[PDB]
Amino acid sequence: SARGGGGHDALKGPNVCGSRYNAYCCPGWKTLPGGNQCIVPICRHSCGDGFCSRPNMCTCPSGQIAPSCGSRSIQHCNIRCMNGGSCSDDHCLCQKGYIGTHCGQPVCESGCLNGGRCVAPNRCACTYGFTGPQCE
Repeated sequence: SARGGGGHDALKGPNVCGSRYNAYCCPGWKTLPGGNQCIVPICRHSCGDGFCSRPNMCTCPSGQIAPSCGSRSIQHCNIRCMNGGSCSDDHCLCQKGYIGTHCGQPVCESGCLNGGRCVAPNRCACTYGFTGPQCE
C-alpha cells in the first residue's frame, strides 16, 4: 500500500465533485473505462504532438502548455527571440547570417562543398569529409 490519500470513496483524483448520491469528476474531467479515477481532462482541440493535460489545455513535448500545441504563445515579447534576436513590434528581428520567424536559421554564404550542413553563418560541415577551404 505504497499509495495513499486514495480515500474510501470509489472516486479518485484531485478532481472529485458532486454529491455522494451522484458523485462524479468535476467539469472537464472524466473517468476511465469501468474506472472512477478523475485523472483524464477533456481537451476542446486536439493537442497533436502534445497531450491533454488540463481542460481546454494542451501540453507540448517541449514543456510548454497552452490551449493548443505550437510555438505561438504569450510570454514577454510574445515571441521567441534567439541568436541575438530583438523584440520589435511583437516581432523578432534577425541579424545578418540568421533568418526565419524565430531567427534561428543560419545562412551559409560559401555554401557546402557537398551534402554538408550549414551549422552557422558562413559555416558548413562536410558530410563525407569533403576537403576544401569552404568546408573540410
